[PDB]
Amino acid sequence: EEQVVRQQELDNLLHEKRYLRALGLAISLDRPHTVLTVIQAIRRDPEACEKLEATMLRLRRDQKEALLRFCVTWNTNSRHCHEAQAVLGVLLRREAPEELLAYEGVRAALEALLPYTERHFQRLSRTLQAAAFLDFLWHNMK
Amino acid sequence: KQYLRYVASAVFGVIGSQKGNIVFVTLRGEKGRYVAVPACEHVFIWDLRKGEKILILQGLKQEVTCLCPSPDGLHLAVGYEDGSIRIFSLLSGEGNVTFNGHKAAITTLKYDQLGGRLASGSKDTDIIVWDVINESGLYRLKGHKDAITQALFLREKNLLVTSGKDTMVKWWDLDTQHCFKTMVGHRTEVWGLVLLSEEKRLITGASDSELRVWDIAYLPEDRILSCRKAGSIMREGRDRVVNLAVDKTGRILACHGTDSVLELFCILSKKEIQKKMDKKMKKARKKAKLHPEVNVEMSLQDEIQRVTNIKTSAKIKSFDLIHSELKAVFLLQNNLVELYSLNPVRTSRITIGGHRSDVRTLSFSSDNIAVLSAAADSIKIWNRSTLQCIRTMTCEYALCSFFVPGDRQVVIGTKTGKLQLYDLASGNLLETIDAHDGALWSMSLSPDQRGFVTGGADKSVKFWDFERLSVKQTRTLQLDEDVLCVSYSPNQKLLAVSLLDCTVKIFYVDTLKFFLSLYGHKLPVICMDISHDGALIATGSADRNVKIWGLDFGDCHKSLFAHDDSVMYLQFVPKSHLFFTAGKDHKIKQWDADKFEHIQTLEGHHQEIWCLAVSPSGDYVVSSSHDKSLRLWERTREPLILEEEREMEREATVKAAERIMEAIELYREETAKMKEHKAICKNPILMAYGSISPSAYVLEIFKGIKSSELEESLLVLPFSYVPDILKLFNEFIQLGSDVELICRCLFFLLRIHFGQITSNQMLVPVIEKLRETTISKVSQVRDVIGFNMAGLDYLKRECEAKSEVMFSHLEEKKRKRKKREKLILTLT
Amino acid sequence: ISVHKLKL
RNA sequence: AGGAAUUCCCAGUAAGUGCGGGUCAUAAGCUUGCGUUGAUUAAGUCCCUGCCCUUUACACACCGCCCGUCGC
Ligand SMILES: [Mg+2]
Ligand SMILES: [Mg+2]
Repeated sequence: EEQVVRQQELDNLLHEKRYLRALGLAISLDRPHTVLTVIQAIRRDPEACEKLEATMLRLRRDQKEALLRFCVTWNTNSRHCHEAQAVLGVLLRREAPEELLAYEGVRAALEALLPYTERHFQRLSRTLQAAAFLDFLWHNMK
Repeated sequence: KQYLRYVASAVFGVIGSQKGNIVFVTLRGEKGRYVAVPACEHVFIWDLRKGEKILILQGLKQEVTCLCPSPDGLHLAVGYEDGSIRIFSLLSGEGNVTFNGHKAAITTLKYDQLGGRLASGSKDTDIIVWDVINESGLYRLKGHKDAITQALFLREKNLLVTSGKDTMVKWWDLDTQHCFKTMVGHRTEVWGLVLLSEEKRLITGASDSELRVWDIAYLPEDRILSCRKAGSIMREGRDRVVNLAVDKTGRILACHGTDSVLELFCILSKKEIQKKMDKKMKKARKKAKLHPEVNVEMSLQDEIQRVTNIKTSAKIKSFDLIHSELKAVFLLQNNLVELYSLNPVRTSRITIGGHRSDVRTLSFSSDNIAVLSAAADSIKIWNRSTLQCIRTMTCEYALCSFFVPGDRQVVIGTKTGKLQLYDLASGNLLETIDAHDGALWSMSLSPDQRGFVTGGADKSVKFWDFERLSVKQTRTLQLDEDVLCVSYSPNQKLLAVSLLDCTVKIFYVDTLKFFLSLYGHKLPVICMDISHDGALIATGSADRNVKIWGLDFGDCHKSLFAHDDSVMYLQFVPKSHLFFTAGKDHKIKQWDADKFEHIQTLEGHHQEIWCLAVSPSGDYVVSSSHDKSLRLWERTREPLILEEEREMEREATVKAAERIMEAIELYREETAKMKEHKAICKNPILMAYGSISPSAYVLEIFKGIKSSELEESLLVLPFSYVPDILKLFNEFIQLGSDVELICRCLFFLLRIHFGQITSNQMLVPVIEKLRETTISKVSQVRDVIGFNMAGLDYLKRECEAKSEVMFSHLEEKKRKRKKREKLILTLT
Repeated sequence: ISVHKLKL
């Protein structure tokens, strides 16, 4: 009876478009896909985007452990990497490096996070090289 | 060789089906006079005082499962086991609206107060709300995970509450079609649910003795409403709560268990509660003089009181209450409807018109007017045309019975070894004979009007003759096993018996000697019949086959599949070699013994068929089933041709480039319209995708394009739409969503139209905005990934630094190397 | 086996 | 100079012409070799008429879940 009560609350919060509050509960219920859809909905909305890092600090420790291992799977998909990297940015900047070593499964998670990150950085680098074509068109403009 | 069709004429012998619900109806301004009762595939309305059926409402091939009358009273909703919902106009008697959303048996129907909306519940875990006036279905709710027990509307804020066989109660907001609240209090099925006290209290019936109640207050945080456990009231019945119902605008709460007794509860409200509280407070003050929170708590427990409970003859299926004295109508397993009155006395019964149990034996009179049906503890005589019970007799039991050649008397067999005689006019039993030691299974009539033959569980078979009417035994034939059936030849020459071992043995009537034996059935033969000529005998067994044999030499002509289960009864038509058969497969079939062919199938009944009877003229056929009903079939003049009847049984987008321009065209039109709308102040596609900006709508169309088809769709795209898409692309980059797909799309257009874009001076401002946005956004996305690169590398070095500390060193190094070794396929 | 199961 | 319908055909191919043989089967107003002259259009799609398959070797790069019913 506990899950269905918790499940009932989650559906109400999603229906009310309260993604910031709904982020906490879906992590505790161990829903990776539902959280991923929530993160995408937050970034589309302007005001929710800036309050994302503020909310992530309010989470307790075990929610941060579960969310960190969610980022490993999301970073694998090129379509889902951007929000995965956005979450990882809050983890690295806010939280202390010695404390990151205290997480459980961080060693195994760190193995997979690096190789896909190098792929994404190279792909964005080539886009920057192509983006310089805008400058070339501007000088040839009449 | 032409054949004729048999058609089902009428249904009789049923008062009320065991499945369904009994409801009062309002006809001619008398609320309590008429009641509506469900039967097999049909629904009947009765007048209790007169005892006559006012009207019948037609059904179609499916059993009726639940009933609901409309609040106005002109209509009553009918639900079937298929899942179709049909609503009947009571005065006309014909219903012309069909609702077929559900895919399973319909459990319940309920109307709202006005009558504009209808809610349906089925065993499939769905709830559908229908627009009664518009004859359309509004929406479907799919929250529950088991069969639906009860569904009720709320008047005040348009809410629906439902309960199911699963242990949950779910609240629904009809405006948004969303389940906002769920109750998980119970441990078992929630069989009952009623609203009480102007939608301020909730009552549920479960599979336990206690009966719980909640109070509802209108406004994990609660939403819309909140409910608390008010308390519990006890039940005398220790079994499950079959039904909970509350009379309309009444103070009577009725609880019904599996036992026959029906429990009633009375609520105290308004001034009655206040007066009771004042009296209790004065009584407490008097006790204080002789010698509060407790008094208030005492008042809360006594808010609903127990009036005397009504008791019925047998267990109840469904009941209905009406309040002006309380009038309560009931339905039992016996097809018997009763009404009791209490402020208890039984005022009427409609027991006449149907047997109290399964009718096992069925016979016709020598003439065709009279029809005899007998069951456990009852015998009734039916007129074929009028279809009314002529006379009734009590009997010990009924298994076999024939109509004596005299039109006056009747004879039946019993499961006890007894035989009884009655007159139609006298209606009294003549005498009782201990004919057989065991149960008498079969009994046959001789062609000459003297005598009859009996066979039963006792291994002997006995011959009897008629002697005021009395019978005596001439001679008996003793066997090795019991006799399931006896079938006597049309001439006085041959007698046939069927035994427990799978063989039919024929004996000479005159000298009681063996003549033939018929074998080959895996299972014993239940039914037999011999044609009028006497050449053919047909035997049907518990195994599905039926066999035709010639009497002259005992040779089997044919073996037929016939039914899908055990065949129960067989009988030839009188004139020719055509016989009718019945089995547990809900069907009736007729066959041509000469051509070994299946002509017709009769599909009236809904349960296994116990017995069958055919008229001596052969025009009329009557059958009995496990469902408590009797059906009559009549031969018709219309000819039937076989292969036509055999045939009847056999019978029974837009391209990628094209999408883009339409998206752009839709964007242009809306912006002009929304410009005009604001000017006044001082489409369906948009709501189809949910209310979004017209600029946003084009973005998903770009997302919807497959990756392979991206480049040629842009290449095909004309230059007229190029200025607009560049403006729309500028909005997309600034939002920061789906940057890579737009950037890949953007850079492809610039290259292919590089020459043309430069010439046009109107596009100069656009490229200036694009130049600033594109590099600014791409750099930020790269920088975020770049910052993660540095951070992850530092954490990588710290973990490797820890590893060196442990470096037994060889074993640790081996474990580290073994961890980092992957396996790949390689063609050596 | 008994006839009660089969016919009754 | 042969209607309506219908059949066949992509390079030494369609079409015309001559000259031989009768070869252990088939072949007589037929059958098979050999040479000479030698073209028009087409090198691509699933729109109709259909045919054959599929929808669970981790370089880079790309891409990121086919659906429904009845039985056990
Ligand atoms: Mg020609
Ligand atoms: Mg030639």
